Amino acid sequence: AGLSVSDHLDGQLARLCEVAGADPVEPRNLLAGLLGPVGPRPLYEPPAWPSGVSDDHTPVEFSIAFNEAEPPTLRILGETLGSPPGPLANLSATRGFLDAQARRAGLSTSRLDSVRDLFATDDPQGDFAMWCSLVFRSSRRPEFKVYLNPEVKGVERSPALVSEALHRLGLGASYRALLDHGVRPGELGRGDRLTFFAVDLHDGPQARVKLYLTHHEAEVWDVTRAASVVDGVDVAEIEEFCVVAGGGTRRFDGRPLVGSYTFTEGADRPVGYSIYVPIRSYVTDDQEARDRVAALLVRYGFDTDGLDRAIAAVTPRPLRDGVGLIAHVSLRLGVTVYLSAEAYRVSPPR
Ligand SMILES: N[C@@H](Cc1c[nH]c2ccccc12)C(=O)O
Repeated sequence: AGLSVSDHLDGQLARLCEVAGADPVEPRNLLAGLLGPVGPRPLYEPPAWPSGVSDDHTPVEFSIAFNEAEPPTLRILGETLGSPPGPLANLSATRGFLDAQARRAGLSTSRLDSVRDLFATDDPQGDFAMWCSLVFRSSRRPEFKVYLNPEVKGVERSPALVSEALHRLGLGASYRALLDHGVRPGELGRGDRLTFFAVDLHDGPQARVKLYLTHHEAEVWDVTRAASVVDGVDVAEIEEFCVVAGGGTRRFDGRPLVGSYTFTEGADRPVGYSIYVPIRSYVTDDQEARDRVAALLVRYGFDTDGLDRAIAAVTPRPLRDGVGLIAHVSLRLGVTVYLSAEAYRVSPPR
């Protein structure tokens, strides 16, 4: 037959697993589950639905996280499209996949369950309600993360939705620090958007949430001021990261900078921060993006062999021949590289 989406993505994952030394059986089984009805869909058919997961609407994005003294972590972000694809049908299918995997792995989901009704709506707003992250490592069983849309009941309701969800979980003080002292003056739900509310599927020993903010048309000065509410972050290091990844850009007026905040029990400041540069918006092509990411990995004492092998695993195409393979690069206070499936489109060089 013609190639399917599964044919393309399953091959990418199999090769990425070898690069990371992760066992491929369970990851490839989980990707097939996550794809649902998209898996068998021919590549020569247009996307089943305009998924926001990736620019070409492939409903999956790969990433490789380089960790100080630990083998790289491979992750898949994506969603399961519904039977007639659509916002509510996609939520049902994605939650169906996750709930089946919770049951299979014997996970407790009481923390996630405790906030379900705050996100639940018959008329979900925006291009998703729930995404899935699958997390793979050498010598660990896969981990599941759930990405909820804070704007699912509309952008206006997002701050109150997040406030009430964090209060229920026994969090809220670090979040209060971010809303009162970490958001650009007069920009909440405007320039500063609540983009993801991310939790482990499995109840951990303590409540933990990763909140992602999108900083529209933002100065690095303002994004690092937002970051400065986090314990022990170096604003200089974040700016250095942004200068290298952005090629000298100070105003990210293309695709926006994104920050994530890790909220934990008993803390009044976030305990973790990541900056996500959408590097595809600030380069001519993937050769230039690869060169910038390699410079960042070298500065951090990482091996560029892992990066080049992960790139080659995803696609053999000349890096000069397009842009957006390297979709994002992020600094965690290690370095994470986000690699596009390009199942539908290779964005041309710019
Ligand atoms: N493709 C979307 C969602 C997304 C995928 N990977 C991401 C990493 C960080 C932030 C957002 C994303 C975007 O670029 O916005």
